[PDB]
Amino acid sequence: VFLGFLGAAGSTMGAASMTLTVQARNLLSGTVWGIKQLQARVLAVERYLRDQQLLGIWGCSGKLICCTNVPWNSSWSNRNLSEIWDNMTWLQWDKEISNYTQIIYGLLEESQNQQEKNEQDLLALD
Amino acid sequence: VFLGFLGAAGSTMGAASMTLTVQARNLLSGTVWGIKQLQARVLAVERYLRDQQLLGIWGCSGKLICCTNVPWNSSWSNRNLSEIWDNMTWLQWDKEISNYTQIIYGLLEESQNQQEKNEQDLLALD
Amino acid sequence: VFLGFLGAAGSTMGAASMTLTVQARNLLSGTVWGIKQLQARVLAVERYLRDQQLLGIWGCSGKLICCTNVPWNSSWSNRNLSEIWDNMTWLQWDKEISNYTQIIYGLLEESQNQQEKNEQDLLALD
Amino acid sequence: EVQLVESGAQVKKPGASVTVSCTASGYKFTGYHMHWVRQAPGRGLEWMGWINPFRGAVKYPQNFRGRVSMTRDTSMEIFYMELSRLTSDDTAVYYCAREMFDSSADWSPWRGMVAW
Amino acid sequence: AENLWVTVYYGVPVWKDAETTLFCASDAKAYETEKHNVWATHACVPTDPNPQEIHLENVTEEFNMWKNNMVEQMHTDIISLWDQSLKPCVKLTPLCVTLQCTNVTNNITDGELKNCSFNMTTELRDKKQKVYSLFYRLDVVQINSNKEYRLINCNTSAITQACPKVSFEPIPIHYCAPAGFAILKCKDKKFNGTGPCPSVSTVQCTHGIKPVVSTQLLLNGSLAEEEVMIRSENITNNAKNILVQFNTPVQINCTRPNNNTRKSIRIGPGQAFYATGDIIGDIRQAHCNVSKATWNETLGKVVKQLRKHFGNNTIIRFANSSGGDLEVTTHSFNCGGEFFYCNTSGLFNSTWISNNDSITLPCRIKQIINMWQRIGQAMYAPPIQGVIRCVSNITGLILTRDGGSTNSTTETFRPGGGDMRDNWRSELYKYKVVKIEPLGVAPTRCKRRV
Amino acid sequence: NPQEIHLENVTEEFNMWKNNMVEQMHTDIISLWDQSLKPCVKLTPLCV
Ligand SMILES: *[C@@H]1O[C@H](CO[C@@H]2O[C@@H](C)[C@@H](O)[C@@H](O)[C@@H]2O)[C@@H](O[C@@H]2O[C@H](CO)[C@@H](O[C@@H]3O[C@H](CO[C@H]4O[C@H](CO)[C@@H](O)[C@H](O)[C@@H]4O[C@@H]4O[C@H](CO)[C@@H](O[C@@H]5O[C@H](CO)[C@H](O)[C@H](O)[C@H]5O)[C@H](O)[C@H]4NC(C)=O)[C@@H](O)[C@H](O[C@H]4O[C@H](CO)[C@@H](O[C@@H]5O[C@H](CO)[C@@H](O[C@@H]6O[C@H](CO)[C@H](O)[C@H](O)[C@H]6O)[C@H](O)[C@H]5NC(C)=O)[C@H](O)[C@@H]4O[C@@H]4O[C@H](CO)[C@@H](O)[C@H](O)[C@H]4NC(C)=O)[C@@H]3O)[C@H](O)[C@H]2NC(C)=O)[C@H](O)[C@H]1NC(C)=O
Ligand SMILES: *[C@@H]1O[C@H](CO)[C@@H](O[C@@H]2O[C@H](CO)[C@@H](O[C@@H]3O[C@H](CO[C@H]4O[C@H](CO)[C@@H](O)[C@H](O[C@H]5O[C@H](CO)[C@@H](O)[C@H](O)[C@@H]5O)[C@@H]4O)[C@@H](O)[C@H](O[C@H]4O[C@H](CO)[C@@H](O)[C@H](O)[C@@H]4O[C@H]4O[C@H](CO)[C@@H](O)[C@H](O)[C@@H]4O)[C@@H]3O)[C@H](O)[C@H]2NC(C)=O)[C@H](O)[C@H]1NC(C)=O
Ligand SMILES: *[C@@H]1O[C@H](CO)[C@@H](O[C@@H]2O[C@H](CO)[C@@H](O[C@@H]3O[C@H](CO[C@H]4O[C@H](CO)[C@@H](O)[C@H](O)[C@@H]4O)[C@@H](O)[C@H](O[C@H]4O[C@H](CO)[C@@H](O)[C@H](O)[C@@H]4O)[C@@H]3O)[C@H](O)[C@H]2NC(C)=O)[C@H](O)[C@H]1NC(C)=O
Ligand SMILES: *[C@@H]1O[C@H](CO)[C@@H](O[C@@H]2O[C@H](CO)[C@@H](O[C@@H]3O[C@H](CO[C@H]4O[C@H](CO)[C@@H](O)[C@H](O)[C@@H]4O)[C@@H](O)[C@H](O[C@H]4O[C@H](CO)[C@@H](O)[C@H](O)[C@@H]4O)[C@@H]3O)[C@H](O)[C@H]2NC(C)=O)[C@H](O)[C@H]1NC(C)=O
Ligand SMILES: *[C@@H]1O[C@H](CO)[C@@H](O[C@@H]2O[C@H](CO)[C@@H](O[C@@H]3O[C@H](CO[C@H]4O[C@H](CO)[C@@H](O)[C@H](O)[C@@H]4O)[C@@H](O)[C@H](O[C@H]4O[C@H](CO)[C@@H](O)[C@H](O)[C@@H]4O)[C@@H]3O)[C@H](O)[C@H]2NC(C)=O)[C@H](O)[C@H]1NC(C)=O
Ligand SMILES: *[C@@H]1O[C@H](CO)[C@@H](O[C@@H]2O[C@H](CO)[C@@H](O)[C@H](O)[C@H]2NC(C)=O)[C@H](O)[C@H]1NC(C)=O
Ligand SMILES: *[C@@H]1O[C@H](CO)[C@@H](O[C@@H]2O[C@H](CO)[C@@H](O)[C@H](O)[C@H]2NC(C)=O)[C@H](O)[C@H]1NC(C)=O
Ligand SMILES: *[C@@H]1O[C@H](CO)[C@@H](O[C@@H]2O[C@H](CO)[C@@H](O)[C@H](O)[C@H]2NC(C)=O)[C@H](O)[C@H]1NC(C)=O
Ligand SMILES: *[C@@H]1O[C@H](CO)[C@@H](O[C@@H]2O[C@H](CO)[C@@H](O)[C@H](O)[C@H]2NC(C)=O)[C@H](O)[C@H]1NC(C)=O
Ligand SMILES: *[C@@H]1O[C@H](CO)[C@@H](O[C@@H]2O[C@H](CO)[C@@H](O)[C@H](O)[C@H]2NC(C)=O)[C@H](O)[C@H]1NC(C)=O
Ligand SMILES: *[C@@H]1O[C@H](CO[C@@H]2O[C@@H](C)[C@@H](O)[C@@H](O)[C@@H]2O)[C@@H](O)[C@H](O)[C@H]1NC(C)=O
Ligand SMILES: *[C@@H]1O[C@H](CO[C@@H]2O[C@@H](C)[C@@H](O)[C@@H](O)[C@@H]2O)[C@@H](O)[C@H](O)[C@H]1NC(C)=O
Ligand SMILES: *[C@@H]1O[C@H](CO[C@@H]2O[C@@H](C)[C@@H](O)[C@@H](O)[C@@H]2O)[C@@H](O)[C@H](O)[C@H]1NC(C)=O
Ligand SMILES: *[C@@H]1O[C@H](CO)[C@@H](O)[C@H](O)[C@H]1NC(C)=O
Repeated sequence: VFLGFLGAAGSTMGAASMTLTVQARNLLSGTVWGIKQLQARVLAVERYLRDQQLLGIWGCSGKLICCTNVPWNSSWSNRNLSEIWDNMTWLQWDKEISNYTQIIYGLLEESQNQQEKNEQDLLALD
Repeated sequence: VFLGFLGAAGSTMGAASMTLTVQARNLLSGTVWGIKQLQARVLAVERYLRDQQLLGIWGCSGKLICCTNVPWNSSWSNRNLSEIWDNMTWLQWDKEISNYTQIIYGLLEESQNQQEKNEQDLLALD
Repeated sequence: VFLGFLGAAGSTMGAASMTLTVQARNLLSGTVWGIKQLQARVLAVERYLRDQQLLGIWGCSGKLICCTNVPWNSSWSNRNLSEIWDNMTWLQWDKEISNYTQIIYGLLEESQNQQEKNEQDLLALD
Repeated sequence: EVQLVESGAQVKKPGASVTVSCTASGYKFTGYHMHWVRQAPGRGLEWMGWINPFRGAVKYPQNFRGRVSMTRDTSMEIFYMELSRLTSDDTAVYYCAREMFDSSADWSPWRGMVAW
Repeated sequence: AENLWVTVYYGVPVWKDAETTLFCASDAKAYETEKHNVWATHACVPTDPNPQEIHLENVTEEFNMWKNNMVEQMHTDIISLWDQSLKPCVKLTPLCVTLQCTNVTNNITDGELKNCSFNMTTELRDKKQKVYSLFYRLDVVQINSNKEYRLINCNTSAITQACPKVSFEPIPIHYCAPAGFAILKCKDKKFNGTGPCPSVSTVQCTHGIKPVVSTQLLLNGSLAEEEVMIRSENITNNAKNILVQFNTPVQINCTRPNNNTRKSIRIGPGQAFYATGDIIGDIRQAHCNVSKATWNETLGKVVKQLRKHFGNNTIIRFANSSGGDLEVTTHSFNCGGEFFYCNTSGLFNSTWISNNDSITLPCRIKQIINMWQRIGQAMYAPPIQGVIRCVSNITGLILTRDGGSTNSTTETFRPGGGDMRDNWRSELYKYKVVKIEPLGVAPTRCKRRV
Repeated sequence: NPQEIHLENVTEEFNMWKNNMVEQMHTDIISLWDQSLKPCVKLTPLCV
């Protein structure tokens, strides 16, 4: 099933994981008044790459999905699994967590790949 | 042996796999009439990154080579392995497959990483 | 401990490996005289991506740290491990190796991923 | 070619003052220092000062200071120089000369005078 | 194990020196100054409410102010930014007209100022306009009955009238570095701008820097720490201008003590020339005052900093400028919109051995301006209404030495300069640009898989 | 094919009176107009 770009917006978050290949696919799209379009298409890569950085500096860089050894503080919208993916869309969901997002990432970048990848060397040096 | 950039063009496709580090290496290269050069070098990254996206949304992102669990429809130039790599250059080869390329990718992006990476979570959740 | 951006510059190189998540994080940062800023922010991605290429064409692409099967010629500043990481900062260190850097990379791109990734297929074809 | 072309020779009474014109050509006028030098008959050379043609900065020796007035007409590309209070000792053949490189260069104006 | 390999490192604290295009910043409050683009700030990016600065420990970087490209990048900016402002304004090429000038109405005791009648054009292409204006003598030159005149520029350079809406007032500008580059702030107190720096910290943006355009005297600028620092690329070379930074500011009070009428003359359609009507009342000449005390106090604080470079016991003398254009021979600055030029002979008329009132400086105002000397193009600054007054912290100096003369007896010094790059160095001495090299390769006992 | 994708269970808050798209366009028509005016004939000699 292909509902098109951003079809699963009003879908519950679980139904929206089927569409990551759709939203991520068209995220890049391959004088005077010519300026108008030019500075525009630049923001697309400035925008796209800042995630690749985040995705990259974390245990991912491998797009779509990727897990992490960072736990979940219940101080960030303590909910049941079904109460989230099954009962919430992403918009409803992303609306809540936007408080601790920056607090979340400081772990994934520093607590994880800054720390976990070095342990890999400490294990791989022998 | 280093034949330079694009040396293995007229080489059979198998001989050309030796040169991926050469063609991929220089693919980026680190008022009025100044405009001329400026919009040019931008297309280089717009061009380069759209592959990183394709390479990324598929099971790759790891450059040069990478395999896939997508099969091969014989409706796409049913040939023998040797009839292709050993007897064809890439130009002769790429000339044929350009029909189903878009049909091929819709699998690698959707049938694979959209589907195979989630199974990874379903296996890694326990 | 978070000493900020580039805090571990005068730190010995071993102390500076704690800060890779810091220096790599802000490496991207999300008419007339408007030109001034515009061409500037473009060089940031032109600069940033040329590493992603190098990082990518080598056995890495996975940011921060990553190992390699390329040995170490003693003709490149034959030193003891402690004489480097413990007694040298990166500036003192990077000052020396800048002679054979280009000679080093020609291995990582060609001797490694150009060669080692194909062996992977030769092993994965059965 | 550049060309330093000076004024005609002059025959003057003591106690007076006298200017010399020296019109430049063939290079960026305003970018190059100009020295003035007299050479008394049979004698050595007496450096009299210099001008920078950008906004007209100058610098004279202690000997020649007070008597020397050195200028340039960026519009017309003419250097002027005036020794004043002329004495019989002030009888000489007066030159203008340009240093090797433009003012942007290091150590200009003390390198060496080329066009004469 | 014991043998060494190679291992890549992304994000190592490693930088190399390089130059690149920077960009500006000038707060968000100066953005509200508007008044139809005052001076510069337009697309100028706002400032970080917390200008975060990161000290760098065991970091020793070699700074140079005299070669710092940041001075040239800025220098070319002020120039080009200025022409953009000049472009939309009124071309005064119809003013290049023979002028019937009479000296100004005073009871003898002599003019500098001319009551010049002349024919002008109107918005109607055939009808013409018998008008008169006042001009300072430096703007006109007579041309050979009463004497006729003409603007001094008319024969060399075209002339345009600065838009009356734009202001020439300086605004603090923070220069900034993009991603992959950053700025280094040399923080040690006594620092001669050349050589390495003990305390090095990084900022992404310089502080607020007001592009003050002034000759001889520096105004409204940065002060030094502890002793007054004296920096010159080379002192043995007397030709190398010497830049001074104060620890203490010197107040100066400058006025145009003349209540000024401004007539707007219609040459249009859309083209309008702002002349000068009468001065209202007493005719006084512009001047600046300086506390003769604190002035002479600062002369001594300096002269004691000089013998550090010349003799334990020696003589030091001050003289006025030897010669040059008006911009160099006198003190150029824009006060209140008018452009002032003040005789500083009374400041540099002193002599110093090993061991209450205020001065006043006669000033001159010009309106036709060719600043940066670029022939072919001159700017006519319109007049400012009423009496002008402004006050500035004197914060630095540009000086030239003398020559061989007598060997070691005594040395003389005079004002000078006139290249606005040196005005920019006064603020960028502690700044320099670098590019990062985050990829690191080093040996270790690690090895990847098979 | 101006492809259009309906969004289901999607409820978005629209405003026309604050929509910046109006200002971006408004400034475009103006500036586009001066570019057209620039190469043409100045009638300042007609002020007669
Ligand atoms: C530079 O600059 C300058 C400056 O200017 C200024 O400034 C500027 C900036 C601006 O602001 C301006 O505006 C100013 O002005 C310039 O110079 C100048 O100046 C001056 C100043 O003041 C000015 O003058 C003014 O003017 C005005 C006008 O007047 C006129 O007009 C009127 C009308 O409006 C009239 O009324 C009058 O009169 C006048 O004139 C006239 O005209 C007519 C016509 O044209 C004529 O007729 C004729 O005639 C003949 C025969 O004769 C024939 O016929 C012919 O055709 C005809 O046409 C007549 O004549 C005439 N008149 C005469 C007289 O003559 C007015 O407003 C004013 O005035 C007023 O005030 C005053 C007071 O303040 C008065 O009185 C006066 O006073 C005095 C003293 O104080 C006097 O003086 C004297 O004189 C004698 C002789 O005479 C001697 O010298 C002595 O020593 C002296 O001291 C005078 O004179 C008187 N005046 C007369 C006029 O008279 C007057 O008046 C008035 O008032 C009133 O009056 C009445 C009677 O009349 C009475 O009753 C009442 O009360 C009263 N009121 C009050 C409130 O006061 C005045 O004058 C002028 O304009 C000017 N100019 C110009 C051009 O602009 C210059 O220019 C420059 N430069 C260059 C180069 O750029
Ligand atoms: C070294 O630095 C010092 C300090 O930084 C500088 O000293 C400055 O000197 C300049 C002149 O060189 C002075 O500028 C003029 O000052 C006028 C006084 O304004 C104050 O009073 C009025 C009335 O009480 C208030 O409205 C003003 O408030 C404004 O500013 C504050 C911020 O301080 C804002 O919060 C407000 O919103 C206002 O914007 C001040 O308190 C002032 O009139 C004048 O500005 C007029 O003139 C210019 C052209 O000359 C016009 O572009 C502008 O629009 C203004 O025109 C209005 O006013 C005039 C009357 O003045 C009328 O004719 C017009 O119709 C119109 O209404 C100008 O700013 C300045 O005060 C002084 N101080 C500072 C802090 O800058 C030195 O110059 C400097 N040296 C060098 C070499 O740079
Ligand atoms: C703006 O521009 C105007 C026009 O250029 C200038 O005014 C003219 O100036 C000239 C020069 O003086 C005047 O010429 C003089 O004209 C007299 C004859 O004029 C008669 O006819 C005219 C019409 O053509 C009438 O308006 C006038 O009433 C007269 O009936 C002569 O008398 C003059 O020559 C004799 O006198 C002078 C001294 O005044 C002597 O030097 C001469 O040798 C000779 O003996 C003279 O030629 C002219 O009349 C003016 N007006 C016009 C053309 O209307 C303005 O000065 C100028 N203003 C500026 C530049 O500020
Ligand atoms: C302006 O900037 C210049 C440099 O840019 C500085 O000038 C230096 O000044 C000193 C003193 O005048 C000079 O040093 C002397 O030079 C002699 C030979 O010079 C040769 O060798 C040097 C290498 O040292 C080369 O750079 C140069 O090109 C020449 O080939 C040496 O013999 C001297 O050493 C001995 O003499 C002096 C006293 O004579 C003693 O103090 C020393 O201890 C020692 O016994 C001496 O080094 C130097 O050459 C100049 N450098 C250059 C490059 O020209 C100015 O100092 C600077 N001005 C200020 C105010 O800082
Ligand atoms: C920058 O600043 C300097 C210094 O302030 C100025 O230099 C001055 O220049 C003027 C102009 O020449 C000099 O003024 C001269 O002063 C004499 C004073 O007259 C009376 O005053 C004293 C006492 O008060 C009495 O002893 C004296 O007898 C008088 O009663 C006048 O004598 C001079 O004018 C007369 O002489 C000259 C010939 O020399 C004649 O041509 C004149 O017509 C007139 O008869 C004269 O005015 C002043 O002395 C200078 N001072 C200094 C220190 O140099 C610069 O001018 C100034 N520059 C700029 C660009 O602003
Ligand atoms: C929008 O929400 C509705 C209601 O939750 C979803 O419709 C349900 O779909 C499931 C699965 O097919 C059915 O079992 C329910 O009976 C449906 N209920 C109703 C009321 O429609 C619908 O699928 C959602 N669609 C999107 C795109 O979010
Ligand atoms: C171009 O094609 C020719 C012919 O197929 C190749 O030359 C052959 O190379 C092999 C391997 O060295 C030899 O065994 C054959 O004898 C050669 N034959 C001929 C006719 O040359 C050649 O290598 C190809 N080169 C490229 C760059 O494609
Ligand atoms: C700068 O160098 C100094 C000296 O090597 C470092 O200070 C040492 O730190 C260690 C670890 O805390 C102590 O055991 C030593 O006693 C310290 N010695 C001195 C002389 O300070 C310092 O940590 C370094 N800092 C950076 C940022 O490089
Ligand atoms: C400025 O001061 C610095 C030190 O702060 C001086 O740098 C010295 O320069 C010489 C070369 O002439 C080097 O060999 C020395 O090692 C430097 N000293 C230090 C402590 O770094 C520099 O000479 C001074 N320059 C001026 C013009 O005063
Ligand atoms: C320049 O003017 C300023 C203010 O216009 C003067 O400072 C004031 O001086 C008066 C006496 O004239 C004192 O009563 C005030 O307290 C001072 N105010 C400030 C804020 O300093 C200054 O003295 C003048 N300087 C000169 C050299 O005339
Ligand atoms: C984990 O959460 C802790 C508790 O946060 C506090 O309590 C919750 C319920 C909210 O009210 C929140 O605003 C309070 O601050 C934090 O103290 C702790 O830092 C958190 N840890 C991380 C890594 O975020
Ligand atoms: C696989 O191929 C099937 C057959 O394609 C049809 O037959 C071949 C020989 C060609 O003539 C071709 O044009 C015909 O459409 C397709 O029906 C089927 O969709 C293909 N599957 C995929 C995933 O591409
Ligand atoms: C490894 O090093 C070999 C020796 O290099 C030579 O000797 C050293 C000590 C230096 O003086 C160096 O400049 C000399 O060239 C090289 O011959 C050999 O190519 C190197 N191998 C690689 C892969 O770099
Ligand atoms: C100048 O300053 C000195 C201090 O160095 C002071 O003793 C002297 O009285 C001052 N002289 C004048 C004329 O202001």
